[PDB]
Amino acid sequence: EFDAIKIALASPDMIRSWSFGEVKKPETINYRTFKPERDGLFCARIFGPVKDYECLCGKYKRLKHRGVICEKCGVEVTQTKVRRERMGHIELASPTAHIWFLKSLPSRIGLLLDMPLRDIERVLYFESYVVIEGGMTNLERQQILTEEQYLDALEEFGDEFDAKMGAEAIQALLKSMDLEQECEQLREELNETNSETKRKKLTKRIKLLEAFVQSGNKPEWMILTVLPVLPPDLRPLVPLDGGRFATSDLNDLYRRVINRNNRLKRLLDLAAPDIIVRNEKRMLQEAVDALLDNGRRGRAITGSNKRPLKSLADMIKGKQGRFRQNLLGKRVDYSGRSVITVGPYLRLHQCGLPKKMALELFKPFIYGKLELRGLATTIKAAKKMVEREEAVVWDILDEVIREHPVLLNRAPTLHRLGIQAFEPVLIEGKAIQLHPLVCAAYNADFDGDQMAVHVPLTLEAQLEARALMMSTNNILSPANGEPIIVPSQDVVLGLYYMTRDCVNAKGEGMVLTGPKEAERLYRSGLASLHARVKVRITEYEKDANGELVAKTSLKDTTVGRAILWMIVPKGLPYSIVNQALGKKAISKMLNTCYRILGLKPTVIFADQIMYTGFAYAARSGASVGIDDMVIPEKKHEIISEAEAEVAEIQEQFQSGLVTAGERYNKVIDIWAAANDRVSKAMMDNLQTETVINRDGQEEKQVSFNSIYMMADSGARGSAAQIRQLAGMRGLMAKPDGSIIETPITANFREGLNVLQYFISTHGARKGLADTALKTANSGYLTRRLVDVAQDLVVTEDDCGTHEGIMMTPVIEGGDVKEPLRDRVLGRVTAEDVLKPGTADILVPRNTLLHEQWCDLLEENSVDAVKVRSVVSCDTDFGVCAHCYGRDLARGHIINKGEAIGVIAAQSIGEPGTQLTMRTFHIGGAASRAAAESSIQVKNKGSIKLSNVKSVVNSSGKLVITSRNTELKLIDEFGRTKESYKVPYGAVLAKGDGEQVAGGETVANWDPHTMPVITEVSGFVRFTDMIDGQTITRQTDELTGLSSLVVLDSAERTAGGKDLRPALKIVDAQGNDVLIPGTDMPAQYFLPGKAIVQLEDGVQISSGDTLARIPQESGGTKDITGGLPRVADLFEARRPKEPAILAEISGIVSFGKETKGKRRLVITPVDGSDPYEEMIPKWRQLNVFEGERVERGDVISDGPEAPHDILRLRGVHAVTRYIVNEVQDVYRLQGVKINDKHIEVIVRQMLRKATIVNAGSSDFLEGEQVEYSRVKIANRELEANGKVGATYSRDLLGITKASLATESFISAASFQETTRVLTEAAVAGKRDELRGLKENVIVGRLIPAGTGYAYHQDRMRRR
Amino acid sequence: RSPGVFFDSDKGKTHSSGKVLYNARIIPYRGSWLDFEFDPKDNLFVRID
Amino acid sequence: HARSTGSYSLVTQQPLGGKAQFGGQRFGEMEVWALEAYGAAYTLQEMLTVKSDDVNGRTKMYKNIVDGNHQMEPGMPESFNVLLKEIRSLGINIELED
Amino acid sequence: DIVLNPLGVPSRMNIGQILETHLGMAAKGIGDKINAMLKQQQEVAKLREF
Amino acid sequence: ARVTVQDAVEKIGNRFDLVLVAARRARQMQVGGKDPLVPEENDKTTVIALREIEEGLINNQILDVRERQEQQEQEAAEL
DNA sequence: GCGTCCTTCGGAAGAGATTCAGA
DNA sequence: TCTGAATCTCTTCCAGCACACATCAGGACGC
RNA sequence: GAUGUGUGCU
Ligand SMILES: [Mg+2]
Ligand SMILES: [Zn+2]
Ligand SMILES: [Zn+2]
Repeated sequence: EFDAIKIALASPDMIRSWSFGEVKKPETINYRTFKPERDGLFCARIFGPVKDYECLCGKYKRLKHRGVICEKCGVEVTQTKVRRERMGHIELASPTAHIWFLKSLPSRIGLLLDMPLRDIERVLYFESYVVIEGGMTNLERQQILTEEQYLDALEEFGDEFDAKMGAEAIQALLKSMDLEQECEQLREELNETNSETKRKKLTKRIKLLEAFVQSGNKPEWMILTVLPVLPPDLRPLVPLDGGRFATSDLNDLYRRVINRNNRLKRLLDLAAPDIIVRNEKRMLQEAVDALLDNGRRGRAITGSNKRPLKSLADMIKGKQGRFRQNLLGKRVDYSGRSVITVGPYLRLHQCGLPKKMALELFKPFIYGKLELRGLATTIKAAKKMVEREEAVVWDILDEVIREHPVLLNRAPTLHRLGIQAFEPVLIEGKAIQLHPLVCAAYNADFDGDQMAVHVPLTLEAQLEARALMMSTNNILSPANGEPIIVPSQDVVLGLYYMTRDCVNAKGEGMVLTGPKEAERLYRSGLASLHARVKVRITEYEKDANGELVAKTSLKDTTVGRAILWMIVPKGLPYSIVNQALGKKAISKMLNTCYRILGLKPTVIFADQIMYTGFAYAARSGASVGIDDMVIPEKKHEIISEAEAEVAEIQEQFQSGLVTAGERYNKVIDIWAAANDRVSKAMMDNLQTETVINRDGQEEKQVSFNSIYMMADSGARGSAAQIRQLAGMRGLMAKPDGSIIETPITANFREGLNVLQYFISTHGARKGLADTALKTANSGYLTRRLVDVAQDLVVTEDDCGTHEGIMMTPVIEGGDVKEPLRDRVLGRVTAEDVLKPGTADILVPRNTLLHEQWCDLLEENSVDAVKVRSVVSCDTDFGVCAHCYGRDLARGHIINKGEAIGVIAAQSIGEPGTQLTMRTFHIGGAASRAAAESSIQVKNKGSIKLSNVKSVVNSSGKLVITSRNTELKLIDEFGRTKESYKVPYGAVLAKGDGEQVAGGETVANWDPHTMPVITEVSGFVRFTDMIDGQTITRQTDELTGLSSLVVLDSAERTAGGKDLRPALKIVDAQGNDVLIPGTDMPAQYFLPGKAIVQLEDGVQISSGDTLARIPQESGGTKDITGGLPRVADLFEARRPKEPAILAEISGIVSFGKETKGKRRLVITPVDGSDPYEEMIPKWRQLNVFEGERVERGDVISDGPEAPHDILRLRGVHAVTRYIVNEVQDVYRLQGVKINDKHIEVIVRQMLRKATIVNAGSSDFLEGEQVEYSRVKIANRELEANGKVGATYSRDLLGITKASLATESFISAASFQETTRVLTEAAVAGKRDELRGLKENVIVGRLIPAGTGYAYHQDRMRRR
Repeated sequence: RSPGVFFDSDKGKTHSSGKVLYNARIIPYRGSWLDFEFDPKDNLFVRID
Repeated sequence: HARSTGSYSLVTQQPLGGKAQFGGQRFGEMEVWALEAYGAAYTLQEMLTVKSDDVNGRTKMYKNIVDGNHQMEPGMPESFNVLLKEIRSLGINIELED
Repeated sequence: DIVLNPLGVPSRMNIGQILETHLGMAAKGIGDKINAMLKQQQEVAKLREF
Repeated sequence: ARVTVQDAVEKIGNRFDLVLVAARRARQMQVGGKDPLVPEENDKTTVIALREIEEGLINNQILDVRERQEQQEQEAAEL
């Protein structure tokens, strides 16, 4: 049919061509016999017949007169549905400016006539004049005249020269302007000029001029001459109860516009006075502006009771417009809605449809079979038969519902597992029974939530539901390869009570002949389920090429584990049930079952596990009483110790040892330590408190306490929630994020005070407000992640590249958070990895390394595998299958034609939403750390210190004066096993390269109060710090000691803003000491809020604290406070104090001094040396006058902006930085996301590439054009002898990278619809319908999955 | 809010320099507001409605 | 609640919303990404055309379903024509090329 | 009459339902003792004493 | 008589061309008069198409060549 | 009953207009 | 005293589905 | 059809 959607400006001739008439009366239906007026907003003559195939007057009434035009009233008889396809127009008496091209920034009229917006805005609204055709006087072609200046120019220059006001003058300016001459003059001026602001303005105007001249648009088309009207059926008037009519907004705006236009037309014929007609023209302009985009001007007009009526733009933009409400998501037929119940008798591919709901959903399907079987002859007889619900209708429903899967969707469809297909099982009731395994995927409990049923109609839809959306084919999460149909909170309790042992039984010493004997003994009551017997079990193994070889042995097991072994499919080792199964254990069991056996045994195993978990949880009576929450007998002693410590802290604070920002931190730390000690005490009193005889004397065992059972099994609970029941509740967190100063010292087994409950209510209301008020800014994150990566699909199989990112285990402060296996599993490597039998290859180059290859790599203990990444792929408009990796939902390579950019966006975007809607499950607990102060190396090995600038201590030890140092522990072999980030000013008890015993301290420091320790010795002079101006000082006259706190930029005076307080270290003779190895004096700056306990002119040593800086780092550290960071990383926001990197490598030296800010010159050894950098006086420089630097090295210190990294250290460095930062943020909350998704989002952030030089190509000098087009053009030119065009990659945030795409439809439907459509209309863009949102809006198959083959056929067809 | 004069803070995020401004709002039960406020250069600007 | 082919809206020929009115459940914007992630392109296409805004294909599909034939002949959603007309009501000219 | 789920109690700390269950058990035990003393017609003295 | 289609996906290793092939076969079995190649067990046309896919005796190549053969037979029957 | 008509008040971020200062 | 840097000002965004209730739709003045 | 209020599950 069509293949493109073109948007451009509408000429008045084209507007008249659209129109089938001219509306010229402000009269709707006459509030009478419901007929349209003569030439009003509704008209049979203009738009179309009101009734189908009936003339308005009453002369033609049937299809036998089709196509003719009446004579009594002149309305052609046709289908009545042409009232929504035939537009009209309004002939404006005076020209009117389009508000979209005036008040959308930047104003097209503003930078087309080179005038400021204020001047043209005063001209349009008849408040000043503009000089068109100045002539032979002192008036330019764009000068602004007021009324007095206009009168002066009239009295003393009353020649043929004219100066008009209003939209007519602006239209004359636009029509009288030549575009090519102006463009070449601007090119001349741009080539002449040198200032960057003037260059940018001139090239922006040049771009606007080129867009105007290339397209068919004209400048004078932005001033409206004829105003088209919407067809009446798109602005209907629905009659209510009575003689009144509905309150339509578009009709009201049209009536206002028509009233103003008719009044102006009448005044233009009677020769009204000038002021009256000008005021009427201004009113017409305001009415048209209110019709086009209401509210963009000063005051939005309101219809009734002070609410602004929606214009033609308010119903196309926003969340409630034709883009996000009726095109990207619609209401559908064959759909239903009801609450859900469990029905645990089901299977993984089944659900329960109510018997009275499936009859109404599958109603046309019942009609078809009733007509086929002959029980009815027409459709009305079958309709009445179904309405009556006869005995034969239910058999027809059973026949038509047999293998017709339906889609069950829960209301927040966060990830793709929120929609799944089940084969219906008809039930009597009104609730949709849902299988208990998919409740984790749906995140659906059964406390009053409803799910929607959808009926796939076509054969293709049914097969997509059966082969793709089926709940059987959805056993792995698409975010990470972990299974998603995991038994939860009752099956795990059953399998934990079953597979467990106590040291006694009804029969314990007996030895059994198999699992059937164990089940028979348990059922007959001759043996407890927790015996310790010896069963003879025949386990199979497929260690050969798929052959199950039996190996019968006699293992020391329990009765429960032997009974459970009857459901484990053949092929799995027995050492997966011979233990106390929790939730992680059986999740691992299902995962290994899928990875070894396949999909069908895994599904059958999941069903059998659910059945035998429910059965043996019912058979146990695992209740919960009030005596199960055993209070420890030593909690109040820990309370007393902590309250004594807090009293000492208060006495230290009031004396003046610490300020009020450090008392907070230390009291939080001491109470959090006391809370953890109480939790440990109660956990030790709970887990092991089972003294039971071994049939002889007393023995110890893991407890059978119900609270501890369902806490240790992972059923429902944790250390926090269980701790709050029998330990102490702890301390709460406010909605702002601040932690409560005072803790609660009671649990939910004793009471709570009338005041402790009030304190707890702060955290409780924080938890409930956080969800409902801050899941909005996490649903926004996933929406603008989807809209930036929607058009990314797998389009190839292998691009053939040797590039790729480097993967290493992430050890950044503790043990191995993620080993190499978790980071490299299921991703195609990029080069033959070399084992430490070097010069021999371990794996080939293009092998998708699965679990066997991961085991092989871990056997040889590899530490770095260069793996292929999405961001480094060489495909155009998509990715290849090898550069992505594994599907992560199935155990194979990703299929060609799969929408991976939407799976990536959902996977990144809904741990945040889900965990910010679940912040109240811990109540309002602080959940903060204990602010660890020292480094205790647990393992054995040597130490390697990275990027350290340390000096000596007064005791001889080492003190760290570097910001980004890392204490990493290397074992005797040579591999890194432990790593720690040591902070500035931290003392070292040991050094580098020396073997440390396992379990002793190495680095000690204060968690708060970071110091400013020096490196040299001498006297210190209080330079540039005077009382009152830059420091707040208070003196104890008794001691004679001063303690001054330097103010921040807030309370510091404006005059003293250029004063920089600092401490110059000086020797005895007034000479400036030197930093060793350099010639720069030891000048050390002091930032704000810093306290100094030293006096002016006191001898010091090397490496001692001169001043202290409080940290005030207080937060609850949930996923709510902690996910503006992901938004900042994905939007690529520059931090406050960027770390200064080296733009070009070479020798570093300084030139001129104090250009307001310091000057640094980098000179290479061979090439050109034109680079100078303006370094502000704020931060010191880590490089000196005689060092060697490379590009990407840090001249200064601070947070790295993810643009310098891109432009200096390359694409791999910036993508690794973003991946690591987002992964750290998510892993802090326990979230597990594979890095393919973050790499995909980074790749979608990397699509623009600014040209450096045009070369032999057709690109411009500094144009920002898509990187794929640049690569295609350069690869095409390099095929011949021509030279390509050099470029530079750009990093745009997820908002800008989605708003600056080549398709204006996606950008318009995402955000800023007015601003996107204005630019598209001016530039005359032509959409190609290439993405997924575009085809969803249009109404086609997405080029993503099963429609990918069809789209390839269609593309290669033409 | 009860009618009267309330001295708010507008602390922090204004002017992006950390300087805390100060404003006084005179809210009547019926009438117009009489907002006074400070400038980052320490000026006193009244603001009606 | 359940709803087969019933009553549709006025300006955009979509099924109504609600339980008091005989209305169909909204397959919203977030539910479309879930079908795009699976790769279900025919299911999504019938979700937004055949039992939705599209008018002629909507009745052709109903006749096919009560004809023994589960096949769709989709056209264009009516709400997209509404969008085109609403853009053309401004000074903007939007059209589909050949 | 009703069988609830134990695991709902630890995760969301509504321990008050277990105490309400125990106190209602005590209340119905007192009511059961009164009903047993009243079903076979005993003198007012024993009812008053209990 | 169908729960999971993993074996059929093994037969046609795309899981996206399988949907199109099964849809074509079910359309041939529902609108057209072509009887199933495997004994139907009261299953619907989609399930029988998937069973024919996973039994081995059908794919895109087989469907295309059989369609061409029957079209050429109809052409020869034109006389 | 018919009937024609003409308040103020969040909040983070980004872009584009002024406006400063500084060489 | 021209041109980057800073500041001022205007703009656009702020999750999803669903259910129930009421009220509006010109209301003033001429007739 | 839009507003206003209340509510349910996330
Ligand atoms: Mg719920
Ligand atoms: Zn007529
Ligand atoms: Zn690739």
